[PDB]
Amino acid sequence: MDLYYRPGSAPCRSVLMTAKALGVEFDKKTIINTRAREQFTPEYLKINPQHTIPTLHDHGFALWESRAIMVYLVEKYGKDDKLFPKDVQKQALINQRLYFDMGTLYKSFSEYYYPQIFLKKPANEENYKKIEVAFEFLNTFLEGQTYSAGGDYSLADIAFLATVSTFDVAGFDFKRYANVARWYENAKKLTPGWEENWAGCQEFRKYFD
Amino acid sequence: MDLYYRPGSAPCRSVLMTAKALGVEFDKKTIINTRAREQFTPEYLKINPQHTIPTLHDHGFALWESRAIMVYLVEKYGKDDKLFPKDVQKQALINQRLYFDMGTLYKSFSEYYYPQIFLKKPANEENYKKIEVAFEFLNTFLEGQTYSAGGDYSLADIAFLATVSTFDVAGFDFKRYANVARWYENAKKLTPGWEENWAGCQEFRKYFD
Ligand SMILES: N[C@@H](CCC(=O)N[C@@H](CS)C(=O)NCC(=O)O)C(=O)O
Ligand SMILES: N[C@@H](CCC(=O)N[C@@H](CS)C(=O)NCC(=O)O)C(=O)O
Repeated sequence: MDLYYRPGSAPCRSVLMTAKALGVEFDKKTIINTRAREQFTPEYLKINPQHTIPTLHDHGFALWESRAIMVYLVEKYGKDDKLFPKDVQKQALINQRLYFDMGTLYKSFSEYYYPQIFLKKPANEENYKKIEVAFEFLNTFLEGQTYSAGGDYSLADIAFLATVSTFDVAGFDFKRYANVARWYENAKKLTPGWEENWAGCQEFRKYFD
Repeated sequence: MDLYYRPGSAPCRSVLMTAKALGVEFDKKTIINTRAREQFTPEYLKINPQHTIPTLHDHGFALWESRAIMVYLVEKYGKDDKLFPKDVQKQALINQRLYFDMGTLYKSFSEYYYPQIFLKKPANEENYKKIEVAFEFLNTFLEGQTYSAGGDYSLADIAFLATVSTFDVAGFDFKRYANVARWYENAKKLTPGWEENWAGCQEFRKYFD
């Protein structure tokens, strides 16, 4: 399979960490230059008409949305289902956390930072408050819990690691969210794809310089 | 099980349509008054600390995020898996469309309309353009396709019906998106929960008056 991605991109990094966790290798890895509008070529649009990254191309099957890709990888290539168990309630909790990561947590990241880094607009107080609301919820989810979505490390932890590490490299101070801070330091240690993720975070950090 | 919801709410309506499709009855249905901040009671926060609707409470298991609830209902209570097949590639396509519905399509709805209806702010041109971008993508997804996420009617069609019907009742003109318009008229006919959804849309419409 071919992965179309950028190393700096959080949704790409969640996919990369998942592949590492599963021992999956991508036979082709292609960095898409979005500045050069490489995602708008007729060839790319034929694979993914939404012209987004990450995009996976697996023997004529095309897939996008990072969190859809993460579940697909576990279901198709996982030697076990530990990261996304077949148990309906376990899966549902992980799914809720994945939608939270997209719709609340990472959404707060992009809505606060993207206008500054890409449109040179001033920092917005209301958008910052939404980050804080999102971290408060995550901090609550993690109260008395080692992992973010059940008794075991799961896809939710990978997704949150990609997002929270982006906040980290952006300089968002989350020290006061004690459960988040504790979860984060622990999860790093359990994630074989952590180096690669943090290296990508360093690439993303260039947008601030 | 108990459903906490509002009839006007699109993510609630997607859950309601799913229950109808599956022949699922909720033993308790509770309308949450969000104006009266009923979601902030200690009792509600104990079930769902994110204080959102829809929330499902199923024998001590609490679940939120509409699209997580939709999959949970099919997996736990479905007499078959037609709406969310076990096939890994079929599921992945439906999952991508569900994330699209949350992160692109319904996101464009709330970001354009909510500031007007709730904060009395003026209509924003950039936010309207994002609606159009989202409908263009959906129109492309539907090119030569009867349904939105595979050869059969699925959870993706239910999710999109909840979202597109909200656009409809809000007065967003999507006639020019020929595939969307065609898909919409057809999908209504195949959806046993359509009346209830459209009735909820009428309740939501009161925010414009
Ligand atoms: N919700 C998507 C987000 C993907 C996304 O918006 N990727 C960005 C880069 S971080 C992108 O492809 N932008 C280029 C474009 O849309 O044309 C996911 O989780 O995969
Ligand atoms: N992404 C969520 C959205 C749920 C949501 O934001 N619901 C609104 C009503 S439409 C709500 O509970 N607002 C009250 C609050 O958050 O306090 C889903 O799909 O279920």
